[PDB]
Amino acid sequence: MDDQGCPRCKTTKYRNPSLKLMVNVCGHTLCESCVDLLFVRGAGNCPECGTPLRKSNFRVQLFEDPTVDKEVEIRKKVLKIYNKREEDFPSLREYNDFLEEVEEIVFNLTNNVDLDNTKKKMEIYQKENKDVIQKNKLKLTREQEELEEALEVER
Amino acid sequence: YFPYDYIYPEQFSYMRELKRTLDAKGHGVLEMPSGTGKTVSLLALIMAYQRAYPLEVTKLIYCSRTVPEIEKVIEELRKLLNFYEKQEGEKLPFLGLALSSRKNLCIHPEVTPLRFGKDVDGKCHSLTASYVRAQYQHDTSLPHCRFYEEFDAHGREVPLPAGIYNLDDLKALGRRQGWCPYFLARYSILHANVVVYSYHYLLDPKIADLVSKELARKAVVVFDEAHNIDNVCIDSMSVNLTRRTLDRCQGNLETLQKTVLRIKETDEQRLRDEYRRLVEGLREASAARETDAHLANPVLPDEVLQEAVPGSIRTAEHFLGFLRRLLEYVKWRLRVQHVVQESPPAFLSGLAQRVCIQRKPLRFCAERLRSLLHTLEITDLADFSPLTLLANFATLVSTYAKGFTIIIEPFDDRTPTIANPILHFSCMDASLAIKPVFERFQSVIITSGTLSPLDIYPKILDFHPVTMATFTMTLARVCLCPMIIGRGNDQVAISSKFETREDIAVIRNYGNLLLEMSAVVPDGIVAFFTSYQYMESTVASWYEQGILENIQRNKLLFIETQDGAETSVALEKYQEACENGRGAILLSVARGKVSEGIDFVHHYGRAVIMFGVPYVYTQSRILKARLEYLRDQFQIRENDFLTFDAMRHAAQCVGRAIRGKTDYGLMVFADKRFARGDKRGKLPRWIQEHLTDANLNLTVDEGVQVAKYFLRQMAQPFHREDQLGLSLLSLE
Ligand code: SF4
Ligand SMILES: [Zn+2]
Ligand SMILES: [Zn+2]
Repeated sequence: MDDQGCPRCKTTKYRNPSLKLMVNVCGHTLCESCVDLLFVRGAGNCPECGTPLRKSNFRVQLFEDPTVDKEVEIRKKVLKIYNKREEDFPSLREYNDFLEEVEEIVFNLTNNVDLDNTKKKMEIYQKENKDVIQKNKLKLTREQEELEEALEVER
Repeated sequence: YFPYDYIYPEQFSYMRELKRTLDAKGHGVLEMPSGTGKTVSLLALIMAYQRAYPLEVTKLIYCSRTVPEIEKVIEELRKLLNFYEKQEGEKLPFLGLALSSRKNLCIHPEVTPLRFGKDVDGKCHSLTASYVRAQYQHDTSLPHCRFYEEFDAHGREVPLPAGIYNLDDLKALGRRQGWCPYFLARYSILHANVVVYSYHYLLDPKIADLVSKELARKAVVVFDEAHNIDNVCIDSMSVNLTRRTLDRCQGNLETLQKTVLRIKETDEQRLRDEYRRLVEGLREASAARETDAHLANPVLPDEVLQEAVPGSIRTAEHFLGFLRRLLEYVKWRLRVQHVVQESPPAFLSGLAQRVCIQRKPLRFCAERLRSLLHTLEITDLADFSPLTLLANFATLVSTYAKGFTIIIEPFDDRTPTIANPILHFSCMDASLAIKPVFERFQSVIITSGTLSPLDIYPKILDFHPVTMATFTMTLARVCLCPMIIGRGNDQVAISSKFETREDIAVIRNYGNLLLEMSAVVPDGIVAFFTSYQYMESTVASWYEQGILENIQRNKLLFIETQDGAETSVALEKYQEACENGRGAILLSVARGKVSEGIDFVHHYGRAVIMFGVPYVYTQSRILKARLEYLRDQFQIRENDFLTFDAMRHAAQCVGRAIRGKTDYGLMVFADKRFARGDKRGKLPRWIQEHLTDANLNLTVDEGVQVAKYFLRQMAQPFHREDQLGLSLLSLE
């Protein structure tokens, strides 16, 4: 808890056990005390480098979710651009051999590997694909049809 | 022919039932009460079959439910082997394998006398196939497990052992020339004409190996005391987790991190060399003995568990994948234990959204966790046992959460308080643990005496064309004497299904009748109550009025405790007082620990007292989910299921004081609820031979006079009575 450090106030974790902690996008953990203390002094800048914080991209929580910094970054990188790859690959693969590369590339991405610039070129490659969201719309339509069919049986 | 016990007749009825099973080829149900020789007459017909030269493939695996009864089955099967071994002249060989694992294991004095079974067998296997497989030979580390190496020698060789052995026969042979129960057990499973063990090994979709070949329509399985199968098929595959076990699972996980961290580059390359062999290979040599210890086949009603170790590409990469299964589980478990919640899709869909992985690595993570330490193997099961409970819980989710449910009872609800939270994850349809058993073998025959209401039997949803009861023709009916006391038109207060200490009329009636029976029963009295709550309120109420104090004058008091350590020492003091001095009295619970299988007879306890209907607490949410799912299959049977479970435990506490015929036991059902229900889901041989006479609407005063008939007429059968057959089946 107190071993990860604290940006500005530095004196907050020792005052309240049930503290509301928040996260950002670059990969840091700032409590609710550092949110208001930094806004009245500056804005939304990273205490280590330079990450702008304009929109309300903070996830408020009081259950102390970011326990280990290594396991919280791999959960955000997959549900961003790697979650959409769960549909394109099965349309061309044929055996469980390429799925090990997805699980491996996300393990080394946290341990500082130069291969981070390689995956950024694929995101800018094609500009017309969409999908993903179109697949979630069909599941919601079929769910409403089942609820309407179950309501007719009760009637 | 097996000359031993007198002819009723009884083997003529059991002979016809064993002929229709091979023709119909299906599951059969046979009623065998404790008042009829279900061991001498059964084993006399079974060896006639073992000699079936015609019947190409013929097996028997026979089970039982307790470690003494195993030995009982053994000895009885010994003698019927004896006599028509003598009679038929030239003897053909035999084997009956009592296969007792853990508690009957080790001959090394360093290992043996530590009390529990599992942990000490972990020390044994850590020594054998974890230190002496890794440190493959040395001088101190590779411990003197010398007769495993003697098994190596005679497993290269071919001996032929003699016959069916006791449990202690194999330890005495351990000393002489019999080797390890496990490994000789393996070599003797290679060919065994009869293996006797507990049915809990087969009815458990986890470490069950089925101990059979690839044939799915052969062999013969015979169960024993399989009346209480509705809970075994559910409690076996049931898994749970507490905060104490979760705290130890996280503490021992940090030790594994320091093991891989201190590995340089030379030793690290050797770990990745075995990863390629496990993928291209599928018949690893480590699948011969370590599979039985760890989670063998959790998907028993499907196929075997053998994949290409998914979810792992490196050694350190698998640690982070397993660490996310522990850091996220503790965040999802503590947040749902704040309030009550019961929703199967809440834990299945909630875990997939948080942990963004697939259902393939989470399904095989239990087998990969065991194979991870096999490469280093410098560890032992003592540090791996807390990690197994977490991997076992995750296995029941990726392929079993689509038909189960989650019961959350955190704030005072038949569970410990906030100091030790616990979650529940059991089954409903008790058929997943018995369907692979019926499919792997040909025909399975269950033998239960207390299982008489067959109308509720299709609860398992399995066919049973072989249906037959048992009456046992007996001349003198002085064998048993069922009595029902329910006061009637005098006080009508004798039942207490939802009352604690609000009244004193029912408690006073239980003490007045028990005080009078303690002076007329010639031996011990084995009484039973409803639950632990009503039992403590009845004994505490006798201290004020002065009822329990008078009982201490005659017989000695014995009340079942809570801890398992003080329960074993309490039963030994009861058996010593009833045999040496005056027979004492037992004041326990119908579902406690002296009701599973004590086999107490005349010199231990020949009187049975039932204080009310032994019902169950249906208000709890751990049992309501098991009954709510029944409404989807049987709507009108929502109440008959509770009557079956109440009368099954009542007959189980009765069908124990008698075993042969000359035991002469007594049972009392002191409750007014036994009015019309005594002519439906009860023993068929009790209605025509006992319950026919007017003896159901009795009271405390009338119950003593009726009890005097069984205690006085019993003095007449002394020289000779029903002696028919003359050791030749009456030429029938
Ligand atoms: S193998 Fe046989 S001897 Fe060696 S530990 Fe297990 S029991 Fe003790
Ligand atoms: Zn702060
Ligand atoms: Zn930064």
